[PDB]
Amino acid sequence: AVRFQKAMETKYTKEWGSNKNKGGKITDKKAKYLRLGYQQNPRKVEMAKCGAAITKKRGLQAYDPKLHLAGIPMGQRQLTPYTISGTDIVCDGDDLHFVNNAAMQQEWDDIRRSCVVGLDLAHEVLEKRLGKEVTPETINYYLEVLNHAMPGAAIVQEHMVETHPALVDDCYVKIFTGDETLQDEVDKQFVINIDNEFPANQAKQIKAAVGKTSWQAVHIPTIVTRTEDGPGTSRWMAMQVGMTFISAYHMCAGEAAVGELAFTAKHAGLVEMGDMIPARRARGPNEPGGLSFGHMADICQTNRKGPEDPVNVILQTASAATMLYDQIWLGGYMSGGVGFTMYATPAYTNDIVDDFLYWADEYASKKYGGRGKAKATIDTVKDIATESTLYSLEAYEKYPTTLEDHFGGSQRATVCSIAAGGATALATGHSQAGLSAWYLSMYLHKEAHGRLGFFGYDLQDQCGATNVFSIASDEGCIGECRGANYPNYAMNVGHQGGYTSVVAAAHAGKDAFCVNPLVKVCFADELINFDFADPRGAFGKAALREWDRCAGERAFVIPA
Amino acid sequence: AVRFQKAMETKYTKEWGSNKNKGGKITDKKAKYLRLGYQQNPRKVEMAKCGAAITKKRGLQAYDPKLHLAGIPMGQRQLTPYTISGTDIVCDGDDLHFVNNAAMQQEWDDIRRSCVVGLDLAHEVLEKRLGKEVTPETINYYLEVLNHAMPGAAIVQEHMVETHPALVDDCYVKIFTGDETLQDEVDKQFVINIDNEFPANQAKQIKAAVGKTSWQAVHIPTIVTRTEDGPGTSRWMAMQVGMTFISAYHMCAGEAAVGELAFTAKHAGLVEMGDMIPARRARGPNEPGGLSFGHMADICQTNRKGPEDPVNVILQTASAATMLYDQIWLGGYMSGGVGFTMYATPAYTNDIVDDFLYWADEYASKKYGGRGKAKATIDTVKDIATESTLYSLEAYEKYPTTLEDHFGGSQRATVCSIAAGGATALATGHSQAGLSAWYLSMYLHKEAHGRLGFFGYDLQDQCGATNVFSIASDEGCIGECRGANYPNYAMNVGHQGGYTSVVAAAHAGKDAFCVNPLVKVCFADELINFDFADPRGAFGKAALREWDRCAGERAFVIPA
Amino acid sequence: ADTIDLYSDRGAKLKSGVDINDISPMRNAAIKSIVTGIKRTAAVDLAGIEKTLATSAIGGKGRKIPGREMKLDIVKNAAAIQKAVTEMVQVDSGDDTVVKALNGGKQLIVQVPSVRIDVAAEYVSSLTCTASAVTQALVSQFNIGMFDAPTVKSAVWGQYPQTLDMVGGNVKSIVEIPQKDEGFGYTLRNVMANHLAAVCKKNAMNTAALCSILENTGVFEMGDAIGNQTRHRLLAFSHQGLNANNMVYGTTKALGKTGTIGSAVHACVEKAIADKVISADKKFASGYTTYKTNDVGKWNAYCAAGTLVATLINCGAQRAPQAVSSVLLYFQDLIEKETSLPGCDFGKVQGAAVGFSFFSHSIYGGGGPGVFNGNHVVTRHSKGLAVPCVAAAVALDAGVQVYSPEKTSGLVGDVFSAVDEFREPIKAVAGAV
Amino acid sequence: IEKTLATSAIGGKGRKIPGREMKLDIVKNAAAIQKAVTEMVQVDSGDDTVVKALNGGKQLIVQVPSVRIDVAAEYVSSLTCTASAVTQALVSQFNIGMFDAPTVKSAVWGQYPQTLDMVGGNVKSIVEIPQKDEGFGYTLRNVM
Amino acid sequence: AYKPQYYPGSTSVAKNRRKFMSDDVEKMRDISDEDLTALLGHRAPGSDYPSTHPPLSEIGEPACPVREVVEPTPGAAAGDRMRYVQFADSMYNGPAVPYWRSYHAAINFRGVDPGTLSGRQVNEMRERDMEEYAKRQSETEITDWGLAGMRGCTVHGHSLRLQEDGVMFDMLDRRRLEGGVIVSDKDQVGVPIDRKVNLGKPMSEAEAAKRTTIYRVDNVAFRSDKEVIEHVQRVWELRTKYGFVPKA
Ligand code: F43
Ligand SMILES: C[C@@H](OP(=O)(O)O)[C@H](NC(=O)CCCCCCS)C(=O)O
Ligand SMILES: O=S(=O)(O)CCS
Ligand SMILES: O=S(=O)(O)CCS
Ligand SMILES: [K+]
Ligand SMILES: [K+]
Ligand code: NA
Repeated sequence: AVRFQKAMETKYTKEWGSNKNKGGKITDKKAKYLRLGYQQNPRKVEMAKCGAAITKKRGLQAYDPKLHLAGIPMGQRQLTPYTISGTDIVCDGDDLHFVNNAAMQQEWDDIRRSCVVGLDLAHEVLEKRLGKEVTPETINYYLEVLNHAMPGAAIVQEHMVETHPALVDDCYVKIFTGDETLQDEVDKQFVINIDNEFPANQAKQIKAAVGKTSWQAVHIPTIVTRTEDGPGTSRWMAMQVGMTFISAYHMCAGEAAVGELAFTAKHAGLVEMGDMIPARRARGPNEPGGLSFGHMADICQTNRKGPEDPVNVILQTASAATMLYDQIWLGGYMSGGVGFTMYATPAYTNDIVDDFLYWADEYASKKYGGRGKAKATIDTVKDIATESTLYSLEAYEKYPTTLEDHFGGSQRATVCSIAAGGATALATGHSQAGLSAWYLSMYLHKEAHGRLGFFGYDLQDQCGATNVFSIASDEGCIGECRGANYPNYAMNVGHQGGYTSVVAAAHAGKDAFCVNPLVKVCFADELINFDFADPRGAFGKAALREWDRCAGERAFVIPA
Repeated sequence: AVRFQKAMETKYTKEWGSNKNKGGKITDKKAKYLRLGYQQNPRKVEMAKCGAAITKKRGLQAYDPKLHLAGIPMGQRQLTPYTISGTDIVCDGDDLHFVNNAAMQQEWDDIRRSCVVGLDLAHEVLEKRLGKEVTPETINYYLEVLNHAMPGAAIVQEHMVETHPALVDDCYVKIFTGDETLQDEVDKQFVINIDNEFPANQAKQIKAAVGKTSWQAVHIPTIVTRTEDGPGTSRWMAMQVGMTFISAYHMCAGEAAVGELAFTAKHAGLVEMGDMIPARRARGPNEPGGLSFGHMADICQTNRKGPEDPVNVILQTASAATMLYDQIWLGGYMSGGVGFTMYATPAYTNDIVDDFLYWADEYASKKYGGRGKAKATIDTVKDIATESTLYSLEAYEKYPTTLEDHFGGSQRATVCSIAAGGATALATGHSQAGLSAWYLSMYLHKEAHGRLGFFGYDLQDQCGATNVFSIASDEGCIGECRGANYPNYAMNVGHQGGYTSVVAAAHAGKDAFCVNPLVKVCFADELINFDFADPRGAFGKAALREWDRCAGERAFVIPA
Repeated sequence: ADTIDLYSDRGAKLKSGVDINDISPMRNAAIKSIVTGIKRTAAVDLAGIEKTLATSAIGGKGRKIPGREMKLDIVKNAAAIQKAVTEMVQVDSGDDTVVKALNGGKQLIVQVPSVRIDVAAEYVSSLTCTASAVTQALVSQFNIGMFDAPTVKSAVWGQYPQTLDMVGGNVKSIVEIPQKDEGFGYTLRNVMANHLAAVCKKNAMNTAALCSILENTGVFEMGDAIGNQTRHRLLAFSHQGLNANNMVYGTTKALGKTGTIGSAVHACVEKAIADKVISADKKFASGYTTYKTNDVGKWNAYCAAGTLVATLINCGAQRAPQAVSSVLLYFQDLIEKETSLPGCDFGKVQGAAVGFSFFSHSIYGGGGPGVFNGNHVVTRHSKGLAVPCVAAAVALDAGVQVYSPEKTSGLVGDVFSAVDEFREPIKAVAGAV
Repeated sequence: IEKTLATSAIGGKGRKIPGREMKLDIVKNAAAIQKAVTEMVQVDSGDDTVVKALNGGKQLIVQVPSVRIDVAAEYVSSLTCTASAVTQALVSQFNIGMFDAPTVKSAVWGQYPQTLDMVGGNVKSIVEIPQKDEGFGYTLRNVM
Repeated sequence: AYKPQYYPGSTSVAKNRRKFMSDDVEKMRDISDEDLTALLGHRAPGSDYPSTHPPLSEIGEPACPVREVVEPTPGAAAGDRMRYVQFADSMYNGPAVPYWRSYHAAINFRGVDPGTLSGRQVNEMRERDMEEYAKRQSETEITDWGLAGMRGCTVHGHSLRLQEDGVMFDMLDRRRLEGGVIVSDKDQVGVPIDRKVNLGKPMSEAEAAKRTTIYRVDNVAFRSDKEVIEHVQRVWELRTKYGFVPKA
């Protein structure tokens, strides 16, 4: 059986809207082209009526499907739906554009608005300079005040303006710690309890990496991150951390020791999601270009909930990461317009990549005597990547409906390489081996079909094989530390979220994290608006306009 | 009379909430400290109740006024209101925080989401490479399609995802031109008509500067600018400009000529609001740090509506600019938390700076034989700055209510220097003379009171006099070209919006723009959500939660 | 060891029996002179300052400051200005400072004395010391009062320091500011292809050479010519950039009437076989034979030369630059299909070319070939073996591009082309061995 | 470098990559590493290259030959040529296989090139990267 | 002279790929010069080629040793605009695949600028030179006008299920079956033209399977071309190895 049977039947053999599709088989090679236009699709009709009303109200042309090139509107072929992979949620592509999907926006806001900041260095400043004694009692008062103050409320001065709590209810600070005594003595409202949130083997591995150190998981207001930018996050955090230390430790409200606390919060103790990127694409920290694939994989939380299905971990990671990197980052920040929804949807719709990756992992796990047991060698990579790619390409050839869904070669290439690279990284526990497989898959794919992706798709592809194991200045880089600013990767769709899934594959079901336990624990928190353990489910609920966890709206301070 | 008489009576001689203030004179030197706490103030009570409900709902401490230092809540002194200057709108400080005031957020979004892009070079590409003939008819079709496509809608391909018009109704493109034939022949829905929007002398001055050139004023969606960042604006613009040229001129959808159009839109023909800033404060283009004071003055539109009151032009400019630079930029992007509302409110509340600047302009205009007739010399600067500063300081000393309103020395210093510098620049038509006066005022102020601003207020102050007329690499700069990244100005509250007002003063009632006619015309458009001709009025309406032009909300795609 | 002969831009033998180590950027005296010369050189637009001031067009990008216009007869007084600038830029009379008027005094070339770059972190003193000297000279020559001096300064320096660069200013170099580098070692790689074609007066061989010298010096600064890479880099540099053994020019001439990209591929394979660089490995049942190499560095260098040959004959046939993107791609793809050996730079020329093709034929960014450079995100990915072909292709344009060197590069091209070693670098490099 | 590799603490700022730990006897082999680095950093025998082990082999001082800064735009060849020489020397000294070489490279160079600087790396100068300059002429001014 | 081998493989697909690379392709149909110009859409049929710059004879050219030895094409000498032809080829055994249209250009024509994508393949040349290339690809077995189309925009179709009549969908309906032959009455960007060009009968499914350069599991499976797979793996392995250390 193929995993995409149901989704292809929904898409092509059942009517959607008034598209008149009915019957047939998902293997059929021919189709009807009814030229119904946009009126076959209720969502497009809603859009068209909204556009005409905007044109009239503002006195300036807005959306009109008749303004397509040649005056021939979309829907000459039938307009067909998508199923969120692993679910029965069926929607239009229009429900999955980042602009139209509040969960997608909130995924990015929740990353952008977050940072991790140590406590140990700050406590050392207090001890060294003032001789203060730091105890669970002083920490608990600090955390109570910090949660009042962090959203933008006063604690020292008088007659002060403050942010309105009704607008900033998504802002808070929790703590996590490898010190088990401190974990138990801090008021539970504030604690991300590693033992509660992670399976025992994962908890042990996290605690070994963090030792006895203690950390703050800080989430600044969504309304602020949207007004400002990613580089604002650590600055916002540090202002209110500084204020709270002043009160909680009876300091002068502005003395030299406060300055050393500022340097602690803003630099020495700070873990940002990523750092700045270069001038041509200038952005500061906590923007998607600076986000390493290891950090993105560690933000995703599926591995702590379902490590027994590492393929699902990989697929959910691919979904959260591909949405961010291709839809919001490349298709938004770095370009815009209609953008790149459908370059990304193969990661999380219609069960096609899922079929291919489950197949390749079954192939490798049987061949190498169990999952994760293959040696990281040229021969292993060659084997898994070749047999995976052949399966995947033959599936597109056996099932015309899948070829038509992934109508752009870039989509097909991404799907194939996720399956080949992910299965190889999972078989070997080795991110580099997975990248090597990704590139071999592309090369096979190009020769099979006499085409690959869009005009510029395989820039990184063709640099790819030779740069996997290069040690050159701007080529050598372990996979977990590559990201959206790795030079070859800095421009093009179809890759960044896929590589994130390959990085995740090297660790899924084996390790608690890929590169940063501090990032991993930060996001292990149900109070975070976006569900990082089940991104597909959040995307789907928001596609239906039913997802209810949006933060940052101005509703409270504007008229109806 | 003093212009602040009414506002000081509202603030202190009339009860606000249940603060029990009643009677007395605005010259009285003593006051009662009733220790009513926060419950005297309905807005604080609303905030407290919201915070308590958040704490309970999420199971994690949120706002509570009792978490002030020492457990002593704000409102030990009475909590008193603000009047928006030039109006009868009375509100709390809390209604003026950028987080809580939708008009303030929209002012920034409308700058961040905007750029200007030439048409002449793009048309030259079409003529040179393809031999196309460009006419008003081809331009009109281009502009119709562009206004459909710019918000994120498809023109060329099939089965495409598009942004939902209901979420992007604030996105559009208009044109302006010095070519009067073209201005007449383009469909009026698209045209910012310079002759209709500006007084005749101003229109002539703009046309002389722009010649016969033609320009697009582009405003990308608010929902997008909030998800992304300033550097996204020109990229979004360029994608949809490129798509529209392909269709409107029957090009290959992706040929070498399209690439030269891309370089045109993204570089050669592009006017951004500002460029990138350095690594320590890393941001790309179209962020506040890169915004020159001349551009901010030219964004403000009061001078085209009321040039007969140049002082009002200066004051409205000070209001828009101070809000952005101190509240959102320095108090947000560069710091955060409670932030810097009250460092900024002296520019737009209680009529105090207004009194001082009207006084100083009356002094100078009488002394020098008419407004704008003083020579730009040391003697003129010394005279106006000294006499203005003495008036302003004496006013704080004669009216204890004003001293208590501007309770921080930084506030007082900003107010005095806006008056002295603004009156000097208006008297001389010279931005450099105005800056020199700003600094002399500060120096007098420090000696008069034996204090100036906060710990770090006068970094730029003390560098100030010597750097006005320096020609050193990173010191020399004509005033109009200084901005939030001029080295001495890169950190501190109380200055950037004030200097913007000084720059405006050198041109108000005299010239149509300060530094960039293209920026000036771009914002001369009532369809832009924020009213750049009356920023005080917009701030005030939004303080009352009555301002109804907010863009970018996600309401349409989330549950009620 | 490795020995080559050096040939001119037109195939005349210049030097015989040259050790490749002697054309290294780390040894060759002319490469040192070219690189350090470029670091020291600035172009001053005196006519530009005069016009900026007369029209108060301070800061560029559409700007005009009403009321701040100033009429200074700068070009008329160019001799006095030149003298004052000389005295301010020099450290000691008789040092290696150069200040010369060009184009009737409308421009100056300035080369700051070497010590201003030696006792300094970077090359920016060429811009800053020049701009300060010019500003001071104008204030003195025209008796400019204190209240007007900032106007003059901003006419010269543009919006700096509000901006990181001298936006709208009138002092410029072919190199961009350090802060625009994509990474370590990219400064000398950040020279626009159009600038290079203008410096070399459209001589495609000299353009390729100047660009190759800068690119390969950059690869050294990146740390990517150390140890097991040094010989590899020098082979490709000499073969692609320095016309080693006349492979580039001689093959271009042989193929210049009827040759295609494919002809250039075939010529490269044929020559590698004849010269014993590659040989038959495994014969498949169809008759197709894979090839093996005994010298990766040499095979790679032959591919680098062949890639430039293909550019010269294909873009030369079009008398236009745009096809260089596709030449760089398809030379490699075809030679790999023909031999089963990796193409130039092991895929990295091909990959750069894929993205370059896209970003020169699409909506998303880039532009024509002339806007690219070794620091451009699109074209950086080869270790010096792609952009020299781009610059050569620009030189071959007969008038197709809109954003040509005439549009983008007039000031710096006029100034930098005055320097013989920059304009004629092949001759210079061979003269130093 | 030795500690970074042994703990797979690649890239700094809290990072650890499970499964990529490598145990190399670097400090105890400092003399052999110094000799290999010297031959790679030098251009010509007898030039002004310096490479010396300090503090019991825990550190090297490297001074690249002058030509690497003279025929160069900036000063960064001191960092990059050193980092490349050290990476190559470790791979050869410890017979590191291709699949493990990126681990060694990232232990030396940190997160570069994902980051602009060698974050979490082990080759440093008192001067910061040129891209961090506030303006023209600031590189020599950027020393803590 | 060196005799190229072009590409590995013994399958029909590999043989057909070598035919494309060597321009050893069968002429299938006649298309007049004016009909081709009408389909391309860049100038009126029969009209003079517009120029973007003056002819080389009028303005001469800078001193350059390369210009002295590289002959301009006729279109370059005349100053023609750079114009293009663009094709979309069905994955259901369309004779051409994108990369092989580009190899055909690069091997067999001087002065080409080919671009390969999944759903479109393009070549920009000086206009008169471009027409010679377009004619060769349009008249030979490189193109089947049922399974392929000339599409400068709105290219959607290569990966879609074929119409019931066996023709690849065109959103803009530039060409279609009429009376058993393909006819076309629009230019390549969808502008109606005042003629109807006869582009011949489409190939049968059986002839397409024999002539195609695409592998498909239900025709000639890629899995079965062991030589091509071995070639791909060898190039991958050597690129990988040489990227670590550039040594044989
Ligand atoms: C004008 C270009 C050249 C360019 O720079 N970008 C374009 C167009 C652009 C527009 C199309 C919007 C519209 O329809 O008006 C947008 C959405 C970017 C934007 N401006 O917002 C886009 N492409 Ni394109 N583009 C796509 C794709 C593709 C595929 C489509 C092949 C097909 O058979 O239809 C091909 C490349 C290829 O052949 O591999 C392609 C080409 C092209 N792409 C050709 C137009 C093709 C045509 O004439 O029909 N895109 C894809 O392969 C899938 C994803 C899809 C993107 C939309 C999304 O992700 O939601 C879109 C991404
Ligand atoms: C190349 C470069 O553009 P410029 O050549 O600098 O205009 C760059 N754009 C991009 O990389 C666009 C990436 C997203 C769109 C294409 C995705 S395949 C940028 O805007 O900084
Ligand atoms: O057609 S292009 O590959 O340039 C762009 C695809 S979205
Ligand atoms: O007290 S300080 O001047 O340091 C800060 C004022 S907000
Ligand atoms: K001197
Ligand atoms: K050496
Ligand atoms: Na934002």
